[PDB]
Amino acid sequence: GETTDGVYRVMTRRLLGSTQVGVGVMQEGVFHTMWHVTKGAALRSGEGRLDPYWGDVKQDLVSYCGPWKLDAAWDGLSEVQLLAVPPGERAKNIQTLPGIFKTKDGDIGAVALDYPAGTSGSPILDKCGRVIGLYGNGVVIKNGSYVSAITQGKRE
Amino acid sequence: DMYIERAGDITWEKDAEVTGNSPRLDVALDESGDFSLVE
Ligand SMILES: Cc1ncc(-c2ccccc2C(=O)Nc2cnn(C)c2)cn1
Ligand SMILES: [Cl-]
Repeated sequence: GETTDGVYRVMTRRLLGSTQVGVGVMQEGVFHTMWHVTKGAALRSGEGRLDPYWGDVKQDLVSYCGPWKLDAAWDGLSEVQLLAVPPGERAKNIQTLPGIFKTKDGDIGAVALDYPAGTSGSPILDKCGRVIGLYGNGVVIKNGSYVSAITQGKRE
Repeated sequence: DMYIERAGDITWEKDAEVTGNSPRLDVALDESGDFSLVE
């Protein structure tokens, strides 16, 4: 089925009606999402099947049809844009200056924008439109609000 | 069976709604890929 670059919804019919469980990025013939969206299952595009190629539950990432392609990195300074794709709603750019997740293994960009869980996998962009990571894995804070890592894979 | 549907091009958009704060947070990442607040 459809192999054009861009952002895609990930849907299921296993619940009431058609339910958006998350979002992904198609780049260079590879579909990129978060592991918690698909749990590593195969996907349909039209009549075509997308098989998992690479994944890691700890990174919470998965690639379909080929290896992880997205290698751009937050500069640690500039604003970025969440291309939010919320359930039933149009793709919308939201621009923000990321905070920082401080961990024992290093600092990671973080985005403090509140969307339903079905938005998991929406791409985060730099100023040149490069995907610097995916939205949807992070933490609930004092306020009850959600703060997502900028989760990026490695390209070999 | 999960299926995908195209939702857009991946583009920077000038005069996108500029919102959100920039919190600095001490976090831990467990073997299950769940972040937690370290306090
Ligand atoms: C109570 C609550 N927790 C989180 C979320 C949420 C909000 C925005 C994006 C993503 C998620 C989300 O669910 N992320 C996530 C990662 N791993 N798993 C299992 C689930 C909304 N509500
Ligand atoms: Cl730390």
